[PDB]
Amino acid sequence: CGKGYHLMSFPQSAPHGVVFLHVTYVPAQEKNFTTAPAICHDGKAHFPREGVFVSNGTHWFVTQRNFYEPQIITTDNTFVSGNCDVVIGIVNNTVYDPLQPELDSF
Amino acid sequence: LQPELDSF
Amino acid sequence: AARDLICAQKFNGLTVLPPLLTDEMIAQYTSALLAGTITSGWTFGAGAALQIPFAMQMAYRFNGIGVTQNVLYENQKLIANQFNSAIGKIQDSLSSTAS
Ligand SMILES: *[C@@H]1O[C@H](CO)[C@@H](O[C@@H]2O[C@H](CO)[C@@H](O)[C@H](O)[C@H]2NC(C)=O)[C@H](O)[C@H]1NC(C)=O
Ligand SMILES: *[C@@H]1O[C@H](CO)[C@@H](O[C@@H]2O[C@H](CO)[C@@H](O)[C@H](O)[C@H]2NC(C)=O)[C@H](O)[C@H]1NC(C)=O
Ligand SMILES: *[C@@H]1O[C@H](CO)[C@@H](O)[C@H](O)[C@H]1NC(C)=O
Ligand SMILES: *[C@@H]1O[C@H](CO)[C@@H](O)[C@H](O)[C@H]1NC(C)=O
Repeated sequence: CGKGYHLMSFPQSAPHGVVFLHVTYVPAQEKNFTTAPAICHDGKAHFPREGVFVSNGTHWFVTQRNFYEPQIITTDNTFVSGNCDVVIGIVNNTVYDPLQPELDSF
Repeated sequence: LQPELDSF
Repeated sequence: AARDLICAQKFNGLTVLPPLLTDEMIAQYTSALLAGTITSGWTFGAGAALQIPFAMQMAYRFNGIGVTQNVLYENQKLIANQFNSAIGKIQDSLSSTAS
């Protein structure tokens, strides 16, 4: 349904056939980052449910794999499901609880 | 997920 | 030696045209597809190549069948050795068991 990430289509009447107009999502401008399979925090290997762990060089972000929308590392889009001494690629970082800045610091 | 608020 | 079968095919007008893509450039297509599958993954089918480590691509291909991506990240060596032994079984089947 179109070369790329397909969105929708338009049928159009044509002589002895049909013509589609596949509206298609296509990414254009790339950027290079530093990635890791998981995040060891307190002996727990956090790795995201939807996003990909990337860093620009100083801080780590959890943005999705189709559009750069960098978000802070929080236990809402990351699940542990293991330990951090098993996987090959891992880096040391911190994951902040969402409970903390609204009740614990508050 | 309570014990870090009162039991800590 | 003796007269060949292909010479008898050729001498009676049954000529065979070569393919446009020869075996070297077909192997170049295959190697480009393999390098884009390993290095870029599935993201080179939607424009340009977008680099990824192979463990991440195998994780994001486990996510597409309803399996969480902790399965390989606790068992990367086992899946890698299973893939190596399976492709060795394919190699031995191509070597001996022509079926
Ligand atoms: C990499 O990303 C970090 C995270 O945003 C950037 O750090 C920010 O820099 C701006 C500019 O001085 C500050 O206003 C922010 O407060 C910083 N964030 C934090 C959390 O301290 C950093 O500048 C980026 N580096 C590059 C080279 O792009
Ligand atoms: C899941 O199955 C795999 C094989 O499909 C098991 O891997 C083998 O385990 C035995 C244990 O004695 C080893 O001797 C073999 O060398 C392993 N095969 C390999 C590494 O290719 C695996 O142990 C099974 N999982 C569990 C939890 O038993
Ligand atoms: C990012 O940096 C690497 C480091 O050499 C470079 O090869 C690459 O072209 C850069 N850009 C992208 C989009 O990856
Ligand atoms: C990550 O941090 C832990 C403790 O904070 C340490 O034991 C471990 O060696 C560190 N690993 C790396 C690769 O720096």
